[PDB]
Amino acid sequence: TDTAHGSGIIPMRTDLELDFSLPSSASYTYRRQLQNPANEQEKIPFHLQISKQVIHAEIQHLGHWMDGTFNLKTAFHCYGSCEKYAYPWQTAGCFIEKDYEYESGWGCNPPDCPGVGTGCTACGVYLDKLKSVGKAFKIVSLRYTRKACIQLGTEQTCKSVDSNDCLVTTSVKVCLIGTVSKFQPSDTLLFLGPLEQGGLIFKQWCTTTCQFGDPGDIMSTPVGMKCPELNGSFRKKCAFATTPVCQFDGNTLSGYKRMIATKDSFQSFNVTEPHISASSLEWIDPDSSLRDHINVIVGRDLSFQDLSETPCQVDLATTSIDGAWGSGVGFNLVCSVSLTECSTFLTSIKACDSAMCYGSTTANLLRGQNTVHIVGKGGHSGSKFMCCHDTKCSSTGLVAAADSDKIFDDGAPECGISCWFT
Amino acid sequence: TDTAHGSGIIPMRTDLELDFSLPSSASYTYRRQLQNPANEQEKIPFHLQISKQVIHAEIQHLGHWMDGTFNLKTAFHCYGSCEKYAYPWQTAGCFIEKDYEYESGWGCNPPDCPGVGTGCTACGVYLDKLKSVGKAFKIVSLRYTRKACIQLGTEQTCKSVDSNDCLVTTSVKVCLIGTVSKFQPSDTLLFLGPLEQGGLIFKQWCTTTCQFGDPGDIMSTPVGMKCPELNGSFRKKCAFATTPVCQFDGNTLSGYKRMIATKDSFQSFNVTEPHISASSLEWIDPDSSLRDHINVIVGRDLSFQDLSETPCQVDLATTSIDGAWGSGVGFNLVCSVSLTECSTFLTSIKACDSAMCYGSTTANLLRGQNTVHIVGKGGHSGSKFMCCHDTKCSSTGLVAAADSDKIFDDGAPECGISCWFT
Amino acid sequence: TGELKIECPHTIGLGQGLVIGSVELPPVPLTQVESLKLESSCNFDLHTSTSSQQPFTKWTWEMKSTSFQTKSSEINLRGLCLVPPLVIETAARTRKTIACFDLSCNQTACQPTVFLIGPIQTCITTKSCLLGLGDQRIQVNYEKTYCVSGQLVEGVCFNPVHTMALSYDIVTVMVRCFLIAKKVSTGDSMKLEKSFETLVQKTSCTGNGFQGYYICLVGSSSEPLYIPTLDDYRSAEVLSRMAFAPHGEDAMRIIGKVTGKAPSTESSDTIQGVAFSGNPLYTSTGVLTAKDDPVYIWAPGIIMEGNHSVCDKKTLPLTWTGFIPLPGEIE
Amino acid sequence: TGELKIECPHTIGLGQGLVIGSVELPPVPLTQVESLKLESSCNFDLHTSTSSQQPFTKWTWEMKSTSFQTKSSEINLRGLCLVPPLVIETAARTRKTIACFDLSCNQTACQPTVFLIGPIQTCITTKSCLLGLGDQRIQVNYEKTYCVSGQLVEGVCFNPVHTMALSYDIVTVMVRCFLIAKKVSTGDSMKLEKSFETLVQKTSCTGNGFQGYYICLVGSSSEPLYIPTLDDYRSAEVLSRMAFAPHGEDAMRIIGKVTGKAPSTESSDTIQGVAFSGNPLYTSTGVLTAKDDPVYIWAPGIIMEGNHSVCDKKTLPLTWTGFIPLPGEIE
Ligand SMILES: *[C@@H]1O[C@H](CO)[C@@H](O[C@@H]2O[C@H](CO)[C@@H](O[C@@H]3O[C@H](CO)[C@@H](O)[C@H](O[C@H]4O[C@H](CO)[C@@H](O)[C@H](O)[C@@H]4O)[C@@H]3O)[C@H](O)[C@H]2NC(C)=O)[C@H](O)[C@H]1NC(C)=O
Ligand SMILES: *[C@@H]1O[C@H](CO)[C@@H](O[C@@H]2O[C@H](CO)[C@@H](O[C@@H]3O[C@H](CO)[C@@H](O)[C@H](O[C@H]4O[C@H](CO)[C@@H](O)[C@H](O)[C@@H]4O)[C@@H]3O)[C@H](O)[C@H]2NC(C)=O)[C@H](O)[C@H]1NC(C)=O
Ligand SMILES: *[C@@H]1O[C@H](CO)[C@@H](O[C@@H]2O[C@H](CO)[C@@H](O)[C@H](O)[C@H]2NC(C)=O)[C@H](O)[C@H]1NC(C)=O
Ligand SMILES: *[C@@H]1O[C@H](CO)[C@@H](O[C@@H]2O[C@H](CO)[C@@H](O)[C@H](O)[C@H]2NC(C)=O)[C@H](O)[C@H]1NC(C)=O
Ligand SMILES: *[C@@H]1O[C@H](CO)[C@@H](O)[C@H](O)[C@H]1NC(C)=O
Ligand SMILES: *[C@@H]1O[C@H](CO)[C@@H](O)[C@H](O)[C@H]1NC(C)=O
Repeated sequence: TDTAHGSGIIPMRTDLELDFSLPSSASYTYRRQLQNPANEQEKIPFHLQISKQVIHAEIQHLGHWMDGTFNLKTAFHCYGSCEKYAYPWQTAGCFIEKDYEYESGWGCNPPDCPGVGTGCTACGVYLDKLKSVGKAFKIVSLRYTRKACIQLGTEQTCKSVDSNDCLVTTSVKVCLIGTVSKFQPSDTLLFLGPLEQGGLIFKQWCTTTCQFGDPGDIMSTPVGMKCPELNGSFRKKCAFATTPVCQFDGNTLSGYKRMIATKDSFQSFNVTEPHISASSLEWIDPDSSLRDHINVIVGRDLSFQDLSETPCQVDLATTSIDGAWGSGVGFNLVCSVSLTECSTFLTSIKACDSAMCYGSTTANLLRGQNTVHIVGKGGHSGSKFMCCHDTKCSSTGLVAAADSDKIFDDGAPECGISCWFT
Repeated sequence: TDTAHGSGIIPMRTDLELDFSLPSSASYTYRRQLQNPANEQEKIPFHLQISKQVIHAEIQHLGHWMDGTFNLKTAFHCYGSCEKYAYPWQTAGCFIEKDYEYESGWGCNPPDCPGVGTGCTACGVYLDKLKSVGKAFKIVSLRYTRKACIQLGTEQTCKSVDSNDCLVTTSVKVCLIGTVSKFQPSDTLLFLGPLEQGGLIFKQWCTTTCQFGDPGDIMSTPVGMKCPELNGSFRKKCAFATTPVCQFDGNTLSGYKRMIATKDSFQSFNVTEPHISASSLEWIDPDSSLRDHINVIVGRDLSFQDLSETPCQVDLATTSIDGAWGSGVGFNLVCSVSLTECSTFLTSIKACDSAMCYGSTTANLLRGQNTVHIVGKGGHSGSKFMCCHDTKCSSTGLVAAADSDKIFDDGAPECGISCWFT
Repeated sequence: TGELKIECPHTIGLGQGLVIGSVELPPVPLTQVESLKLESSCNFDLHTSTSSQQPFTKWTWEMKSTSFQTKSSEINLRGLCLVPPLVIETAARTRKTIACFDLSCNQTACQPTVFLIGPIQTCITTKSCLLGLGDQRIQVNYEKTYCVSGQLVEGVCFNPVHTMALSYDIVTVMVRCFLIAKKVSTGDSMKLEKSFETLVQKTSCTGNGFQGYYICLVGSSSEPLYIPTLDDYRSAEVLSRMAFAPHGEDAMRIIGKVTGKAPSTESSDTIQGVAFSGNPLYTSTGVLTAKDDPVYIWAPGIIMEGNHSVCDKKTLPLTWTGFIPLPGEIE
Repeated sequence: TGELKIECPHTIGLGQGLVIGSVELPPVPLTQVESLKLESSCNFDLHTSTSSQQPFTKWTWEMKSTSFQTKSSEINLRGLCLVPPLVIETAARTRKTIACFDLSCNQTACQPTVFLIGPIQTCITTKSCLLGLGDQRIQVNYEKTYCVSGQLVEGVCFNPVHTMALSYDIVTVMVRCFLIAKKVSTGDSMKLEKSFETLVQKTSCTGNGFQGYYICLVGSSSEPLYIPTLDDYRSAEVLSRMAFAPHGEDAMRIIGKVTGKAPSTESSDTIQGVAFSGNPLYTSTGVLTAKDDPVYIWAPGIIMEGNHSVCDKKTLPLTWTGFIPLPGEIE
């Protein structure tokens, strides 16, 4: 018992060229039936399956981003020089010292030390509580790959198409030419927590002249610590008959603190299925912010005679149902697809009713029995859902009671207004 | 004196994305005027210039293709063995010998030598008149590059965009993603004469099992000669009381002869501006049989304030004309373009009249006077041709009496039927 | 009233953890320091060790007209954080609470820092209670944690790695450590300053014989961590941070180098440091590294020498507060 | 009537070029070979050298019952291509035409190959004319070339490189060469077979004393090319093709090895070769390489030894026809 739920029939009078713009986290399923222009009853299946985008980024390990606390201390001496004694800030992890050597007058002098031009006033800015807050990587190069499978008549061919490669067969050619990317080289990816949580994108990550407060000021490189300088100047505040204290009118908040303050002003990104090594970082972008340009061309010299002997026979039967026919609940259909006269055959099964088809599922069937699950949403009260191939469907169906990041394009003519609100 | 011959004005409410499919031997010129959505009178020029396609093919030098003549000789001996004496064919360049050692009966024996099982009949197939007919190269890898220049407001940026690279600026991004190619790896390019004359494409170029008649049978490799075997078998034709002659029922014509016979059954190609080295072969395909997919995107955060201070002023004046206004003869116009307040500015001048514009010429002007030639075809009897920028044109024009592999796209509204046959 | 906050976990778990909190109080005059007694109204079992009399060499400086006169004498203090061996290590089992203070002093005034350590069961028995020190009242507040599996660290809920093998997120946590005097009869296993010297020295120091160790608590609650535990990554981290910040991690005016006799009965100088004035910043208590038998020092207005690269006249602090990065999971 | 085609260039040009053509005629019986005289009705100035009497050793084989009997004797031939030194080299200046034949023979019959060489001016004076040889008439046809700058080679118009320095298309052209006997008093500059031996030998041959050289014409017209000219790429090419195809480049039945005495007055064998029957294929004339003074051989039914790798009993052919690749431009 078959029903008119076939695929788009395309006569091969001329070559079949196609251009695609695949989103980042999207898998395409384009299938038609190429018709011999010399015989209306000679048709061969053509299936095109393209996977998601795999982003391969050769990166440079920048290290760990450290967060510290600002501290300032002052050290006064009556006689000697500033380069004679030691100070507790000189032994810290990061420290910057500005000393007023031989600048002991009398207005800044304490009640002790009745001398002029003989003392020393050293000021030390150091950072404590250094703790790692995230990991930083720098993009060196980018590479985008997609896995494509074709099914023409009885032939099946698969390949991982790169930017400098194409899946070329005797009749079909699939090329990957362009890629619009959110990421580009010389960018800095910062992961605050683990990888799966995503991260942020920084462009002006300081490398040579880092200051306290800039993104990347304090870094825990594998060679050692890399401390920045300060954004400000020193000054000596003093009163009469008091020890001269040291002031610093500059930036006090660290780079991580300012980043948390204005985190909304930076670019965010997510990752899925991450794989990081000592040289690369592979992941799939789920935000669908990248587009790949794919060119497919099928010549009209298909030789319909060679692709017609012993085609792939497919039988199916609906065996189980679970869910509801309401628009929003969804139902799950189980099909027992039996493939014969072919070792492997790439096609797709649809869950159809008397009128429409509310779901599809692409699967590479093996010679024998195959269990296929199909998800669907919609239907009416008396909708008897069945499993369906191109034209042939199951003998019986089942009835129910009371997105997925896949794209299906089979060229089937959808039902008009007669199937709306019935 | 200006006239409404402006470019396409595009309001920047949203981002400007574009997809291009450039032919092989084609240069594109896309220019518009991006308008500030907050001020109708704030417009900045946007120019996009893309050069022709440069095909870089890392090749393998196969050597020279040799052409020879088929020859067969026979040598008979009464006593001894076939591996005892020498033959004149053994010292040739290419030779294949099949001998009937110890097979001397009596029906094939001459009037002399009344013996049985003691003679020797050697047969030698050799090739003479070996002369080179062409050079062969084998494609190992392919690479396609295009040089792109952008002009946005007062900024100018150029780069050679590869397949793994993009011209990325603060507001414009140009990427090269896909390339539909007539050539693919493992192909054999054969040049009969010099490079500029073009060549042929061979797929089944014999490498391991070469036979006389196949493309690539006799090769003059730099290491030495590489001789093939023969497509046939030997036999001994003999009569009573006569010396046994040797026959060869096989292929006699050489590989070059058969290639000349069925030359029309092979793929041909042309080259322009060739550059060959010990490892590569660079050329531009003039047949326009390759297509490059380019993605251009301009963000709407153009900051029209920064790109408005001190724009590029351009003055022009028509100074010479030469040709006719007939549809087919053509005319050449000379313009004296004066660029001020900018060091370098990329734009294009058009040869327009009261109604239409019959030609254009893109040039990167320098600060000062610039002589620009513009070719045009068309016009009427009273057509006073003038030089024109976006809006401003020259003060006067000139009148005449009695393709180029460039593509121009400025978005200007062409004249309707009012300019046809007037 | 000061505030001593205790962060309470949701469960007791594996039994051997302690809670810890601490607060630095306002300055008291020096003359009052010798009278300071910790009082408690809390419903816990105070360990009596720390409130006994404990002999210190007091080392002080005065301006003179290098420009300094120093002097020293032996006095008895009480209530300081001189914890005997095993007391902290077995507190979870004994159900004893340790409450003691350290002193951060200039010439004229001291800020006591009160430390409270005790069993996690205290979190069941107690919401708040009071300690007194001289004329100051301290409100201890036991507060239940925002987190489900860990502790609130830098405004983030964190659980550190637990396995004994090698395998994560990284969070910086507070560590608080107490110096414990502990001798053995034979060998160098307890020569704590030798451990520092191997980490930060070029050449061989002759005589750094102090015998003891640090016992530390990590974050607001943990099991005790013994320093040094040679194959423990956290011990290594604490020791390295100690070696670079020997007075702990977190205006004071430096005057110059001073020396003195500890104990005061020594004929020559056995200690050095840096005299300062202004606001006390570091703790003013430690032990000489040179003597097997601990010589305890209280040096108000002097940062006693703690640089481990020096050979002579150096000290170890009685308490030490710093931060170490831990690998784990943020949740 | 045979046909001897001369391809005529559009211009004379630089003055020193010659035209050349050749044709192989049908078989004549051996007894008639000694009577053969070239006659000419052509309007050109025949050089008289080649029609004089020239002494050859005739070397022949017969079946016997290794299975061969060979014999030899001294006879005089006329009209063969034994060209004196300078005759071809200066023919453009002297305006002399050389017409002579070589012989390709089996035991019973010979095919003469007639060679005609002469000044390019003949192309102005002459459209066609007649040569006779015995009972055969030969039609010489002078035909103007399809090309503008070069010569019709393999159906293609070709012009070779002209510069003396090093710098193209590659075309294979015919070369025809004549052996010239020329002695010097002192040294090895004219020892032609030594040149072959350096190119194709492992070890040292003792006695290959023939003194002479080849003079060659390239294509249908060229200046004479002297072999060997040591630094000339074309000389190198001709010599290498000679070394691999010593009887020239282009059913015959091989019978076996034979030896003989040349001249016949020698007490032992001085020559070897391979006896054959059937259609004559190679020329049957040459010179012994062993003697300074040329010993000319005519060996009908025998391919005389020309393999340069052999040391003894070998020969050089009187004429040699082959092909070499030339660099140039196809147009
Ligand atoms: C050891 O450290 C202690 C504590 O850090 C320190 O003693 C304190 O010094 C400050 C300032 O030197 C004292 O502050 C005073 O507080 C009273 C309280 O009412 C104020 O009225 C005073 O104000 C006057 O003085 C200021 C002088 O600059 C003026 O700006 C102001 O307008 C007023 O005229 C005054 O600030 C504080 O009382 C003491 N604290 C104690 C506990 O005694 C001490 O100096 C350090 N010792 C050494 C030797 O460095
Ligand atoms: C030296 O070379 C010469 C020339 O290549 C060669 O002499 C020639 O031999 C052929 C065949 O052996 C002779 O051909 C004959 O021609 C006459 C002309 O009318 C024919 O009638 C003959 O035909 C009969 O013989 C054939 C035998 O197979 C039959 O097939 C046929 O039907 C006829 O019965 C015959 O073919 C030719 O005449 C001579 N040429 C000359 C110039 O004498 C000679 O054999 C070679 N010598 C040696 C020793 O090898
Ligand atoms: C810790 O002590 C050592 C040894 O006294 C100090 O090291 C010296 O420091 C000065 C200046 O930094 C150098 O010129 C010397 O060469 C160092 N000597 C040695 C032996 O290392 C070190 O500076 C002290 N650290 C402090 C005061 O923080
Ligand atoms: C030319 O002469 C040489 C020497 O007689 C021949 O070389 C010998 O050839 C045989 C078989 O090819 C080899 O086994 C010997 O080792 C060769 N000897 C030397 C010394 O090279 C050569 O074959 C002859 N060429 C012919 C008859 O064409
Ligand atoms: C990452 O995923 C979260 C999930 O809620 C989403 O809100 C966010 O927009 C995603 N990031 C981007 C850059 O789209
Ligand atoms: C090469 O150029 C010639 C010029 O006439 C043209 O006829 C030919 O078609 C070109 N080759 C190809 C492959 O288009």
